[PDB]
Amino acid sequence: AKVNIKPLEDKILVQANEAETTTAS
Repeated sequence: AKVNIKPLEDKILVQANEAETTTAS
């Protein structure tokens, strides 16, 4: 699931997010 499903993509993204995830949370 999300886990193995882009586990880093959520760790390398959150970065460009600042802590959000994708957009304004």
